[PDB]
Amino acid sequence: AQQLQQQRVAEHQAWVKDMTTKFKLQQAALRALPERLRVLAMQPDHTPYPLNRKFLF
Amino acid sequence: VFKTTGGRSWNPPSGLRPLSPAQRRNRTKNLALTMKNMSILKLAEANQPEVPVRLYKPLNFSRMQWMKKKLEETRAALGWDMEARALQEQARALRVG
Amino acid sequence: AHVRPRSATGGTACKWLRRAGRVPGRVHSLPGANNNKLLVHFSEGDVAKLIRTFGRNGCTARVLQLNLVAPSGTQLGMLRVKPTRVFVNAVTQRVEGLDLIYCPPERQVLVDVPVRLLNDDLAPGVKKGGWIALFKRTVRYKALGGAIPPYIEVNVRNMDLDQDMLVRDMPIPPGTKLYEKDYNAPVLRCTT
Amino acid sequence: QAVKSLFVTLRRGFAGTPWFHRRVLESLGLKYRHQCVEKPNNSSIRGMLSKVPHLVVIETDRMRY
Amino acid sequence: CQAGQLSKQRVFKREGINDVIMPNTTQLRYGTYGIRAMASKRVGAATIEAVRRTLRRKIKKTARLWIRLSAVVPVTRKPLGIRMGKGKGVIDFYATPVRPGQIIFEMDRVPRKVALQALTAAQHKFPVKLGFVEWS
RNA sequence: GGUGCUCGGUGAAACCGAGCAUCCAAUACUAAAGAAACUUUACUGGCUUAGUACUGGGACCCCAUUUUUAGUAUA
Ligand SMILES: [Mg+2]
Ligand SMILES: [Mg+2]
Repeated sequence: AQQLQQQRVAEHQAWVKDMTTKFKLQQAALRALPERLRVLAMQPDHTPYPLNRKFLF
Repeated sequence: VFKTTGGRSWNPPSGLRPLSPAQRRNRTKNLALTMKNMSILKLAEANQPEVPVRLYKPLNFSRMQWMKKKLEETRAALGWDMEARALQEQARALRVG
Repeated sequence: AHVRPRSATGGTACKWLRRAGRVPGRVHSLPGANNNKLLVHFSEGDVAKLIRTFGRNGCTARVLQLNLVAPSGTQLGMLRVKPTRVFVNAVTQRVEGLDLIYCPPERQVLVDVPVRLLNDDLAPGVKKGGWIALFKRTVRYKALGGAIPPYIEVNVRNMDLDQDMLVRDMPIPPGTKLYEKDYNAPVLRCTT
Repeated sequence: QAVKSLFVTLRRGFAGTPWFHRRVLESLGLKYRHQCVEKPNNSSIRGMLSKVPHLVVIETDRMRY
Repeated sequence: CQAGQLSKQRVFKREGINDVIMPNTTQLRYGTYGIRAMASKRVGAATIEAVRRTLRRKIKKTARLWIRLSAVVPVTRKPLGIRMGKGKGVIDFYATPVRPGQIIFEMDRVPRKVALQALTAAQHKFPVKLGFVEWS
């Protein structure tokens, strides 16, 4: 049961460390660049997904 | 006071009769005495000596009569050897005198 | 503003001060370290002059020069002070207190500035019908000690019915922050 | 100039006086009009005297001397 | 001028004598020219409507009338032949408590001379004294 | 070395192994709540012809000192 908690704790913690490092990079990315580049970078909408992306079979 | 109606003449038909200068002179005298009283109280508070004065008071009449009654009922309730015992130390006190 | 230090008062020194022809007050600012407030007493002529030429509920938009006078090392003293909450009476409308705040040229004091309404005669909305209401008269906001604004002149040349002047847009002097900026409340409305 | 004692004299009477002022006057030791007693100068006596300043005439021992 | 509520409730005290001299409901909050009382007097609804029409007669349609008092206090008056006792009487009329420092009629930019003119007719029909207060 | 959010571990406890916020090791504004101080005045005790006969105590709110937060910014 120690191993059973270790698998999920290690996997979820490695994944959330990856997401937080990606969040750090995307936070620090948009600062060496003028305001119009911010305006493209800070557009909070997304195109609908094309549904042709078949998952793990 | 402060009544105009009600059939009982506590005042004239006019509801009062205001203060004559004699009444105002009397109230001024009484207020001056009160002001000097509280000014003297402030001065005595500000000039009180450390370790304040205790005055000699006698026993009140109730303690006095009670303790004379108590002492007279000691005199009837003494043992047979007691006045000789008192007389021995009375002599011994004035041998050292 | 001739004043005296007023060493120890409660409510009986104040009745005797008012009979003597004086109006009490204080200055509170923490000028030196704690507040070290100074009690003072003015005259009804001085206090009537401030509440007549500057008006009650206004008058806090100026820094008057206080004069600390002895009744020399005793007859000297001049402080830069700002009015805060003059205490009027509600029956005879006489003034019973001042409660000033010391205002040196650098300060972050809160000031309640009035509204003067520049162009009432000319507006399309006022001439279609009626008049304009002033709900938020005397809008208050932060200021600096050396640059307290005596007047705020809202521009009313172009307002109509259902066209309202909000608190968010007001003439803002440099270094003079608006105290309440997150609110959107109607200072003016052309109500007919 | 230290106030060692006080001299307290009734100038008013007992009739018409409320019972709590009357009890303070009893505990000061005053029974009759124009009667002067010598009281010490401590906070107990001064509290009793400040409860009834309009009924008595207080004076310092130096003043009375 | 009537108690706009669901219950015909009853009251105990009919008085308002207390002074608010310091900054305590003493400045104008809705208008710019105000009419205030100077002594405490409980006043009835009929007087309030009569003074309101009496000063409204001297007011134009570009002048708002901010009334400050609403008659919501029931007053119980017994009939003529009823002997003293046997419970509390029926509610007869509605009244208001007036305090010495309360502004009861405050006006907008109708001219101060006309506002003073309206105050004279208001004070003629009102039981207690009235005074003039302005925004200043 | 500190508190929590819970995965479990026994003894029912509480702590242990993790892993983020500051406690330390920030400044700069804003909206909340509290703390102590205080001008004025209501309000009151005594006295009272009902307060140009007085006198003791003394708020609330605002302004100003400051603490627990939260939110928005900085390299
Ligand atoms: Mg008093
Ligand atoms: Mg008597």
